[PDB]
Amino acid sequence: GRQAQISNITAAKAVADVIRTCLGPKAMLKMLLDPMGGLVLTNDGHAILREIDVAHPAAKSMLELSRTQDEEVGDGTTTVIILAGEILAQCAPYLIEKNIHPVIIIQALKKALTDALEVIKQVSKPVDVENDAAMKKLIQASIGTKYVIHWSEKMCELALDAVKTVRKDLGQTVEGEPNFEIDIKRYVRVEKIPGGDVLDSRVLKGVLLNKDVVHPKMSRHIENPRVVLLDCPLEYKIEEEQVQLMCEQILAVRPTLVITEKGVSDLAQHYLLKGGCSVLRRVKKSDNNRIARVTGATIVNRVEDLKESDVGTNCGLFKVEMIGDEYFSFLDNCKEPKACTIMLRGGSKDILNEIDRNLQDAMAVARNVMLSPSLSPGGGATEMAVSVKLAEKAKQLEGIQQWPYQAVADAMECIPRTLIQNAGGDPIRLLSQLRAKHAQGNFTTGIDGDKGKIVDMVSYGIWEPEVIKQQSVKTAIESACLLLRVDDIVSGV
Amino acid sequence: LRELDIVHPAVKVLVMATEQQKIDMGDGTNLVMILAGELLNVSEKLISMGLSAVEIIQGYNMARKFTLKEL
Amino acid sequence: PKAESLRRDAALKVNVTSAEGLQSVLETNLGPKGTLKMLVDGAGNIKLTKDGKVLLTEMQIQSPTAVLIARAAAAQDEITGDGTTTVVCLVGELLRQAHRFIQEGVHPRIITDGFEIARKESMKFLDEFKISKTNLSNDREFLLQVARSSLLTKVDADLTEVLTPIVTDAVLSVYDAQADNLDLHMVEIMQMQHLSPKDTTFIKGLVLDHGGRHPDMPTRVKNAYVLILNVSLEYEKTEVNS
Amino acid sequence: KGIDPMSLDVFAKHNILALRRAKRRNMERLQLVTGGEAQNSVEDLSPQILGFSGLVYQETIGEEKFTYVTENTDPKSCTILIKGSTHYALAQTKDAVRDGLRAVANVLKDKNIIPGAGAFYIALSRYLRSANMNKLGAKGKTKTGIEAFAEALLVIPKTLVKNSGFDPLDVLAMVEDELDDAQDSDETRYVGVDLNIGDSCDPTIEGIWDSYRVLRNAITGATGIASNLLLCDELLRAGR
Amino acid sequence: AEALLVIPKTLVKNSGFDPLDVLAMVEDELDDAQDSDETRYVGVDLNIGD
Repeated sequence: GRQAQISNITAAKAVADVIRTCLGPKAMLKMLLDPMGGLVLTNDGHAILREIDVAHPAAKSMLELSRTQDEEVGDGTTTVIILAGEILAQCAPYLIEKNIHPVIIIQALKKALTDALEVIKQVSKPVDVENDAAMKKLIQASIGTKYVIHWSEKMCELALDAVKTVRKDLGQTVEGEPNFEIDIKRYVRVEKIPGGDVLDSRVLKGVLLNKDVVHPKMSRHIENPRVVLLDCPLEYKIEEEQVQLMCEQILAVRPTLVITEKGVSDLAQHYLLKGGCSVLRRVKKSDNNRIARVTGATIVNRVEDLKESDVGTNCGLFKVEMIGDEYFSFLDNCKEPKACTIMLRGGSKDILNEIDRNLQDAMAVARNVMLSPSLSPGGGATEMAVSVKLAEKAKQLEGIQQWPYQAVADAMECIPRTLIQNAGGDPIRLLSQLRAKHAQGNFTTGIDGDKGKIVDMVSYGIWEPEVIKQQSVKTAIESACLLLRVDDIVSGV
Repeated sequence: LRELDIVHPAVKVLVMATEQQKIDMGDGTNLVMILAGELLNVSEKLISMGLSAVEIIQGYNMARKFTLKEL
Repeated sequence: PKAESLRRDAALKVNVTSAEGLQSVLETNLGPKGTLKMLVDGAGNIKLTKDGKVLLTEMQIQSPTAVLIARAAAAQDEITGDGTTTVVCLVGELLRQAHRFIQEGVHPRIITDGFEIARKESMKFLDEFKISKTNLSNDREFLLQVARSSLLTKVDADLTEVLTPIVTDAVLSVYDAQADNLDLHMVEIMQMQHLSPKDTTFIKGLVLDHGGRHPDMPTRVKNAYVLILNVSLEYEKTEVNS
Repeated sequence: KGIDPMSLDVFAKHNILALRRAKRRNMERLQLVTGGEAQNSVEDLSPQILGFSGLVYQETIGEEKFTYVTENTDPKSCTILIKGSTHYALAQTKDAVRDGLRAVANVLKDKNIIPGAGAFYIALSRYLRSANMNKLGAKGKTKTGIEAFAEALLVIPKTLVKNSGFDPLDVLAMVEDELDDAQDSDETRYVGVDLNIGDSCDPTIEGIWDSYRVLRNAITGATGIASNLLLCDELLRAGR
Repeated sequence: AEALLVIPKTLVKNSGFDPLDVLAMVEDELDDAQDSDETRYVGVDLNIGD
């Protein structure tokens, strides 16, 4: 009956009850009491939600939707739940007392979501994606209040070089146009390298391997080594000739470098020693796909089927010089092989482990500006500016959907009210004056976190990309409507 | 005291002080336990009177040095 | 229905009271004139100490409030190595004055922001108030008064006069005066329950547990040569009993 | 290693002190104190291997016996012998010695020293109160919470006199009266609480001093701990 | 002295305005009036809040 619809709103309010004060850079710290006697003092919103034990089944749905948004973007996780949670609060008397059909409310949120995205596109401002100084104040949102605040000047050069290298316009109307066509997963994958310095860290383009030379006496300088990839290693599949026969098939082109995926026996090391080629074993399978793209040697299973089309061109240096008490290998060159490898150097492993997660979240926000070449005002300015446009479009609808459409404007003002509750001022006094400043102020009036007095954002210059604001309101409607789709809950296998 | 099971640890302090008399000098164990028990009775009136136990402990250190010099 | 956004500042009011309960435990335990409390949990071993870190590790506290205070004593001991009780007294008392401002409407973030402003301003007065001490070796007379500060706290002040020359001469003897560094692990600690604590003395060398027992050994040997001998001077037998 | 009964009569005629059952960790430090290198074979023994030591005498106790390597020219080592009658006397003394070594350790590392007995807390609480009132450069609402921080620093001098039964308000007014005369003159005079007499005292003459590194991290450390306690609005019970 | 400041805080509390902001504006205004060498009386306005 109607009891299950009430429990859906109550479960959504209980999940958002914890993150009420967790929204914004001023979010405070929470204490989670574990049954084993442990506590978690971290203020991270999405990190606490995974340890929260919930009863009502709709609470688990909010955890799965927050996990998906956490992987795509680093921030805005608690923004979606609070925005979607306040919609059910304003629509609670409309669904019960007013006896409004739930699909009408769901259909009204679908039409309001389309009008909300149009307002976001109007309030957006153009931004230069090629400006290196403009990206400093943007990515800084994921930089400041962290250990990387001192090296932030050097961290900006590491993120911009990785995104601009793997992006391809390829604009046309034939097959469809990806904007900059960025791939974070395969190309931007970062491998931590111990030792070195953070200031001298540079962006390498190629494949890097930490394995050393497997032979005691070998030339440490090779002019142009040619990468040769193979699947089956060198070993017994006569036993001495079988290993030599597999080597003669590779030596047909007389390569100066040999790279083996698996280990290499000592019998094959003596045959390849006279050929003037280095032997490299212990190569992972996942990295074999990236080596073929930075080299061009065709991956072949059987050695006898190895093609002669392989080339060792675009190889920067063979230098094996020891760095950090470990022999490295640098394949980086002066050209872009449709990929890059970010080498993070530092003074310890604990520093590199913190820069790892921080750099991945910094580049995720960096792509957010690259995908959508527009910025939206932060600090509750975007959430309040949309609510102003909702009151004007509500008068021209002239239908039954007008009542649930006006309830959206009340939920849009909860995000800027959240920052005021953490500011310490009067929420009613500030929201009344802030709403009137957007009409004649061209939505340039935001909220200052440090001070707490309402001021314009033209001075401080606080801006956030549009794709975060678009995915925040798009997921919130999908999360709020999904909770209204289930009107009954049953138990049992 | 070795055959008796002491529960409250406050009594164990007097039992451990009694064993010190038996190990070294071997005599006077009755003088140590009885005298230490009376010092708490005369100090009960000082605590109830409002005198802090800090000056009570400091007073015994001054009275102990005056007694050892007269022996 | 019933859109509320209810009135908070429940909870912590009890945690502030829970902080006052833990504060009173370490309140009388601070200072040389304080009281010495006995804490024995399950080990049947009587132990009396005023150290704030030791008191918290010997008790199992289910209240989550004292858990963070317990972690503060571990950070000060591994770095500063002192002031374990003083920090606890400052955290509990600060919550008392900050709790009265809760009913007034003072926001807790500004309370935290007001502490960072006072902390930065305290560093300016801290640089002028501090006094630099010279590295000269004539400060041994001045080190006697400094060493008594930590000693008078944990004892009845009668033992401090005995341990005053021991603690002072312990650091200067092992460590010659240079840049170098200091290591407290090189100083051995021997525990003996026989003699009284008033008769203790300082040991410049090293002491061992099991010594040789022979009736004709001399009592005192002056200017003796020490020679390490690794060979067995006792008869040996086959691995199998024979 | 052990000693056979045959060598007992041999070492007695030459008055050679013999030892057995030596700790392995203790013998590693004997090379630094004595100077002699460990000799694995007597056939390779050299006359320069013999070290130098002072008077060596063994205490006579039925249960155990001790050996004193003490009185050396350059021992470069020390040993703190803890004695006590009871079990709790050994734990209390061990805690007082380890607390004293770490307090003196900060004197050689850090050349800065601060006087104790509440001299720093009273002077800091009075300075921070009159500093913001003259400048007025922070905020009107922020200075409300700053007053709570200044009043929280005066609990230490009030706690020292509370255990002894002294009036914390009486000793507080006596210190403030002496600080008013020091602000008029251009000289520098430190005031502190004397627990024995009950009046004020000069911490330089009395000799009460506290480490700089300990007190520097005490204010900053207690700031973050006391702040995080007020940042949690709701106790979160989950996981089961 | 602190017991006499509850009356201006009680009047503003019923109006809804923050009693902490009105307390700071009055104390800051009285300090500037002494240095200006004049006599200006200050009071709590419940409607506006200043």
